[PDB]
Amino acid sequence: GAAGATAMLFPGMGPAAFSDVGRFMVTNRYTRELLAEADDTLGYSLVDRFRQAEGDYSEYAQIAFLVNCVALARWAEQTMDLTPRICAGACFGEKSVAAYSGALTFADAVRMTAGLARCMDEYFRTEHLGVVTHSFVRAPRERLDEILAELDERGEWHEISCHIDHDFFMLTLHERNSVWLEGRLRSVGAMPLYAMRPPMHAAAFGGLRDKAEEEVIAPLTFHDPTLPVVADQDGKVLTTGDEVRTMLLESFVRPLRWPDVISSLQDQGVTRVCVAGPDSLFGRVGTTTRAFEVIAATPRLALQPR
Amino acid sequence: ALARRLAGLSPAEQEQHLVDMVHRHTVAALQAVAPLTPDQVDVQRPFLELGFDSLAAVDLHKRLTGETGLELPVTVAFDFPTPVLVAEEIRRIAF
Ligand SMILES: *CC(=O)NCCNC(=O)CCNC(=O)[C@H](O)C(C)(C)COP(*)(=O)O
Ligand SMILES: [Mg+2]
Repeated sequence: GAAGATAMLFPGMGPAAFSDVGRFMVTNRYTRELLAEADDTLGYSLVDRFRQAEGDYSEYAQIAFLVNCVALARWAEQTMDLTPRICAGACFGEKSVAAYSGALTFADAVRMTAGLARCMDEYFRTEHLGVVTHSFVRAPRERLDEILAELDERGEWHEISCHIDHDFFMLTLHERNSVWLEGRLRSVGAMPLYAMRPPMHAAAFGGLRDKAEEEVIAPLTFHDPTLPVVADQDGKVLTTGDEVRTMLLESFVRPLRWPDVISSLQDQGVTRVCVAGPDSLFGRVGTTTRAFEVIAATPRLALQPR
Repeated sequence: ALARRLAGLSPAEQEQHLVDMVHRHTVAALQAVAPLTPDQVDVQRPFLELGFDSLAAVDLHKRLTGETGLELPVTVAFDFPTPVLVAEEIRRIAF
């Protein structure tokens, strides 16, 4: 609980609808503080272009997610007198820790988060059509390997895109397997959760990584972060603007290993974590809750009167 | 093992006992989500209404699989959406 260092964690982007965060984005002062910096950087009204946007993972939904997580990261610090000794981000979380850790100016982070959002939009129009990430829980490592074996035997391209907990994985493959897979997951007595499409959080995009480096990450300018940053790929502790740059590019070809992040934060003497942003996984799942005293800085918690 | 401790009690005392246990783990599972929730909870109100998410549902299912030592479906909290109905279902299994 209080018997060690506090960490500041940034969650992966869930399906965020203006509906869920709207009132908070215009109420909360930290959001308004950043939204103005962001509107300046972009030359449009992010809230207005988010509000009237389509989908779950829009270009503007992505920017907004960064604003909210970072704002909530600050909000949490001031209101609850937190002083993090180390920070970490999962997938999109990387974009949030970038800004927070100081590794990038907040305007650079916005430029980046925008640039990547647009590179992916344009990517998934032609590449990985019909590919799908399947989230599922109560699938112990022994029982997954039985299913992965059948895919090996069927010769069906597949990738464990995120390791979340011992019995909790995201599996990316072609949709021609979706019904098949859910069938087998229920057989072993696991529970399917969600089918992402296009598979944004997958890590099999060598093509994208190269084009992202040219058009988005290269023109940017990365300072050493003001505190250590743990990497979703391997759990390595970064301390240099360059290592951060890599962390972001690596996420196109290197899957999330959440256990390794926890294992690593534990090694760094952490007992308390503040999951800053609309989360329902990285704050809630066992891997985190077994190891740390969680503080979900949700937009719901920010609007709670006292 | 469960049937042991049940036999000897009225059908209604078995209701009471099971509903009491499914409550104990429902508040426990509900503490992980927001520790702000009280130590007791209205056992007739559906789980999602009380503030379960997908991960609490699976958390309850472990605790109940744990104590009862029974074959409960992972989705037990979804298929039987109120503590009372989970206790209802648990009895039916045990006998
Ligand atoms: C970094 C990264 O991989 N981020 C994406 C991780 N999330 C997903 O792929 C979406 C998965 N979402 C789910 O599995 C469920 O919808 C939740 C978030 C676990 C909640 O389930 P239930 O409470 O509705
Ligand atoms: Mg990564």
